Amino acid sequence: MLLTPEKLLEAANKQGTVPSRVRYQWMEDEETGRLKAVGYHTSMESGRDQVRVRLLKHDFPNNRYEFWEEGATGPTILWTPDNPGIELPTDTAHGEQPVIPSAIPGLEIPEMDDVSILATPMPDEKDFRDYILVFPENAFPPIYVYLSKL
Repeated sequence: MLLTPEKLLEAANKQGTVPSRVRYQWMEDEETGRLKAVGYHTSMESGRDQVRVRLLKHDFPNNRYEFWEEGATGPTILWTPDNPGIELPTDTAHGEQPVIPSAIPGLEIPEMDDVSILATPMPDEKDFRDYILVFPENAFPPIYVYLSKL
């Protein structure tokens, strides 16, 4: 099977997930508050290789695409075709990279550039806040994004 736009849409429509050999996170230094982007090689054995897939909603009145996290009282992630790019109404960190088109399940996310991959034990899911955002009519290619802790 291939992770085509149709398959990704199948996952997004049901708030599902897709495997990924690598996941990223914004690690925090409890002594300065400074953040650092780091990635990890996930293990199928582990079960922490799944990444949430979500469909972006088009907000025409605001000429933007938006995603609302669960229980949010306002948009969490925005994407305006005028810039474009990932933007948040908050001052939280975010990194992103387009997903590899119709790739083998688990290899759809290219390894971020200039982002070290640590060989440490897999962090708790609680410390991960990533998503694969899918656009409605594929007006834009699916994109993987990892945000700093809320």
